Amino acid sequence: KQVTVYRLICKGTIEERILQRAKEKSEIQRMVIS
Amino acid sequence: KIEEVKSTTKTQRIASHSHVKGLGLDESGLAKQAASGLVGQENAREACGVIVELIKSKKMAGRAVLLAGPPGTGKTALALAIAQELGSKVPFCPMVGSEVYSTEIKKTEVLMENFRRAIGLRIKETKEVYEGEVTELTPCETENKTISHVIIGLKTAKGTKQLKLDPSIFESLQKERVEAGDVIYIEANSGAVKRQGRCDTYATEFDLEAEEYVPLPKGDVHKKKEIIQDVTLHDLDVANARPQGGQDILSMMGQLMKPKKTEITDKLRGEINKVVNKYIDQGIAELVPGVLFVDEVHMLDIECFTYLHRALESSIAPIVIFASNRGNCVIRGTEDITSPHGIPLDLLDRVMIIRTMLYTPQEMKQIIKIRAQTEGINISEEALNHLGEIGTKTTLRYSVQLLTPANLLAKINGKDSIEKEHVEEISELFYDAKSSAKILADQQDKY
Amino acid sequence: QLSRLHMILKPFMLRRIKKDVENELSDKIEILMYCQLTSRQKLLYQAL
Ligand SMILES: Nc1ncnc2c1ncn2[C@@H]1O[C@H](COP(=O)(O)OP(=O)(O)O)[C@@H](O)[C@H]1O
Repeated sequence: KQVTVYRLICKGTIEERILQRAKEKSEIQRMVIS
Repeated sequence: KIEEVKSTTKTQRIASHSHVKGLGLDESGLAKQAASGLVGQENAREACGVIVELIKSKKMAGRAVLLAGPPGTGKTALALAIAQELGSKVPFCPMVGSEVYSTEIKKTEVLMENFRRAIGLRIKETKEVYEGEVTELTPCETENKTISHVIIGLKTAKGTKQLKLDPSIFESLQKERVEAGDVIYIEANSGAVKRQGRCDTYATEFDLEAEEYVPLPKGDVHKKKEIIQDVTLHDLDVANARPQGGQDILSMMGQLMKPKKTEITDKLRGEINKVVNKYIDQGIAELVPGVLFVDEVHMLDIECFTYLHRALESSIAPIVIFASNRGNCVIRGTEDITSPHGIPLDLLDRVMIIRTMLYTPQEMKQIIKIRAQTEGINISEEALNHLGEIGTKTTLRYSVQLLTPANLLAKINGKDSIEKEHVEEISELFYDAKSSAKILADQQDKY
Repeated sequence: QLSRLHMILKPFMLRRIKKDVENELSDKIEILMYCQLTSRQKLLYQAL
């Protein structure tokens, strides 16, 4: 099948810090694999 | 990868004072030149800076101020500034002087309902309640048979109980058509029953039924909670004079008949004052004496101005704000007598008058700017300078009122912002009170 | 130091990326869905 994924986030709250730490970590986490 | 964002509804509507967010004072109580939406009026804002500390001090009763100054000088805007400066919890009760002419109650008593609505009261009301699915329901009989008790079995996620309750609760359960499997809520202080429909456990039991169904209640059957009520002394006064509490045939029917006002007796306000003093002694209550704002006070009747002598001298009364836009009028109801602001000299001692005054062209430009960015519109400096000129030609309100009509004309004309070519047209389409009075005096043969 | 980690790991860790196997299964569509928080949310969030 096709796959779709959704994330629900509130602008200007605290969840954007969680997304920013998640992006910063995801970029660090890529280079140690490939 | 993808991003999505959503909104689906209109804003709050813009209104004639909606730019006013507070008095725009500094920490010393001096007025800033332009702050919190207001500009100019520094004496009147500094004065209102004393008055917001007068309200918040609570010590005083029936102190009053009269904002006095020409049309458009910001008197009702400053009472709105005070209403914002006090925040939500202190009650601000707006009134227009011509509201006293009721057809149900005397003019001399509409004022007391307004006064008593402006004294707020915060109550830590403990409510104790039974709720659950009704699993059993049985009345217990006695000789003249009469009902002595009802037994209700109640069920919740946390357990079940089987309670002896008063026959007034059974009369309420019958009134509410409560049956086994119904989720119900009862508060023992009011004796008041609410049905919520059959429990979700029964939502499968029929193919077609009228019921909404609800999830089984949670926590114990019998529990108690504080409601931190906000209430006003008027709301105590009226609720006893035509009582809708209790559960009997009479109170159930005072809740149906036409809700006529009534001349509440001075004795009931007396017995209410005693009951709220006991709730303050018990620590259950905090009083929050607030503000009554009688806008357009210059047309209370002389009956009402003379009643205000007894009301402003009460030990109970809220702080009062009046406003008048009027000169040396005749006082209403007198036909002979003329006095400043249209208010009797006898009342004009009992008020700290706040003089409010006309605007410089610079203040009109600055209000028109603060107003334009509140109506949500962009305006070019040459067009805003032209509205400043229209302010000097006419009045602040007409000059403000052109803004939205000019923005509609601009977006019809395909521009993003008000250009001078838009205001210069709107000025030709819509007359003001001064320019219309010229053509209406020249053509006076035909109106 | 990344190349040292890779030369340590190569003899005792396997690797893929799904496209080295999944010639005929979909990639995810992934949506960052923003939400406007409500009045009761703004009131409590501002109080915090
Ligand atoms: N000092 C001020 N700062 C900001 N807005 C003002 C000020 N004075 C008047 N206004 C605004 O100009 C208009 C006229 O003032 P208003 O309070 O309605 O006058 P009035 O005292 O005669 O009833 C209203 O839109 C009001 O909000």
